[PDB]
Amino acid sequence: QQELKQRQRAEIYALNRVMTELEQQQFDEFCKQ
Amino acid sequence: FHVNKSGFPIDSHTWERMWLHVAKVHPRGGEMVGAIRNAAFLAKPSIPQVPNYRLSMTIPDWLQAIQNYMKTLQYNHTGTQFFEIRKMRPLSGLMETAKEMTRESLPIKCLEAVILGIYLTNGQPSIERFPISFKTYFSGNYFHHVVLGIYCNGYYGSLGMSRRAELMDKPLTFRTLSDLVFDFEDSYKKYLHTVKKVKIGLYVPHEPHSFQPIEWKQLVLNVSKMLRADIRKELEKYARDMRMKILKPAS
Repeated sequence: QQELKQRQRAEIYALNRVMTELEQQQFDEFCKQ
Repeated sequence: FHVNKSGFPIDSHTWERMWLHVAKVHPRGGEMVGAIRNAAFLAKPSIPQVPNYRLSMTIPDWLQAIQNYMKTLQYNHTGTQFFEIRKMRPLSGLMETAKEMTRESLPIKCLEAVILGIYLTNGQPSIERFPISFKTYFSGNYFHHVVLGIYCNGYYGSLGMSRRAELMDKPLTFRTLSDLVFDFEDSYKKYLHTVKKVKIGLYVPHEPHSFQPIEWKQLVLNVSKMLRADIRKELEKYARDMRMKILKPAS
């Protein structure tokens, strides 16, 4: 179903943004240590 | 980590697993997952248009469009790889998966990006494509990464996708295969990775045989055990054979 695909895609991209910011933050904190 | 084998829409088993992995990884996991799942007002992400070569384009501008499309898909930081890539599958089967990536338009990791890059450059005979694989060591673990080396008008470059901006696309300004590889080695240094193995494949044919796969490992160098002049000697010999000789695949 197309509507489910679109819903999943929207959540995937919200989640990817969150995980990308997390990886950037963790990278910076590791450089500080 | 997790690889989607259920197609699209992603099935409950794969979907729930995805959310459980990120809730664990993320420090505020449960509230993070809860804020996204069944959130009523999520943004609908744009669908980037698939790039296409026209005579009005320089090939650097075309390659940049291809790389920008991949960057717009974004590097997949979710822990769940959305497109299964069987490395030894025939190219024709891999190109159907590449096309599926353009239709579903989701984030991708390094190997998906290599397959996608082969697909988006198949039309153009002045581009030669060949995988470049790295096995690296950091903090007691091994890591595997691959990019798509490209050869055009005497210069070397690359397309790809990585967590790190210095470990994917390289412009077409490398005079030798060695300069390109050494640039990746120097870029890995910035992240405290030592390169254990560099693996160079064969040219990916623009018109493959019916069951022809990608050759991933035509040349394998244990670079951490070699002095740089020996690495350069082996790379330039091999790159010279690529540019002339028809080599027999080693896999």
